[PDB]
Amino acid sequence: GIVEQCCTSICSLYQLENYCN
Amino acid sequence: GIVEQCCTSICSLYQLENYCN
Amino acid sequence: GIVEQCCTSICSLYQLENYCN
Amino acid sequence: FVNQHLCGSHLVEALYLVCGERGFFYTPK
Amino acid sequence: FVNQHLCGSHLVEALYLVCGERGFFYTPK
Amino acid sequence: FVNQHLCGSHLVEALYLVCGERGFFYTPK
Ligand SMILES: *C(=O)CC[C@H](NC(=O)CCCCCCCCCCCCCCC(=O)O)C(=O)O
Ligand SMILES: *C(=O)CC[C@H](NC(=O)CCCCCCCCCCCCCCC(=O)O)C(=O)O
Ligand SMILES: *C(=O)CC[C@H](NC(=O)CCCCCCCCCCCCCCC(=O)O)C(=O)O
Ligand SMILES: [Cl-]
Ligand SMILES: [Zn+2]
Repeated sequence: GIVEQCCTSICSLYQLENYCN
Repeated sequence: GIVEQCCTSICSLYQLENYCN
Repeated sequence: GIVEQCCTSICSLYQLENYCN
Repeated sequence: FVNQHLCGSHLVEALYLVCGERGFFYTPK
Repeated sequence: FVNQHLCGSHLVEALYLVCGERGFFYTPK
Repeated sequence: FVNQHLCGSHLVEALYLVCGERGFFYTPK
């Protein structure tokens, strides 16, 4: 999930985009 | 206080409401 | 820098003002 | 130790929402 | 452990910006 | 280590307020 991926290391804008609709 | 209660564990909306006027 | 100064201890408004233009 | 300072920022935003037209008190002990 | 809770607050703000008119899903596993 | 990243988010908000019409520079060393 997004919290595991992105609160344990910094997520780029590209990686955050995996969670868009 | 609110910082002791709510920064050491997550406060629900119900628990936060104790700090309303 | 600002991150070293102000994320390892709380920066007052006076100390933050060193980073204004 | 800016963790409490930053937590507090989020607490005030949450109390604004929770408390509504009642408003709130923010008093760091 | 409010660290995840506060991180999540920032994640949703970032996804709002990233995703735009697509919008997003926020599902804490 | 997203702690610095999230701290930085709050720093920029604080500098916006502090600096006013002067504006500011944000340069993570
Ligand atoms: C619970 O915490 C998760 C347990 C377990 N682990 C996972 O990591 C979740 C894996 C499924 C989520 C979708 C994965 C997307 C495709 C992964 C390929 C890697 C390429 C891109 C890397 C990235 O994600 O940025 C689980 O089974 O859920
Ligand atoms: C300094 O850090 C505080 C020291 C000490 N401890 C306290 O916990 C404060 C107690 C007084 C605050 C008002 C308490 C409200 C009623 C408590 C009953 C528990 C039921 C609800 C639980 C909850 O608060 O969510 C002190 O003396 O101040
Ligand atoms: C890398 O992390 C920095 C390494 C090293 N250390 C520094 O501390 C940076 C020093 C130069 C920045 C300008 C300093 C301004 C004047 C300092 C005088 C102290 C009075 C006010 C105290 C305050 O800053 O609040 C480096 O060489 O960069
Ligand atoms: Cl934070
Ligand atoms: Zn934060």
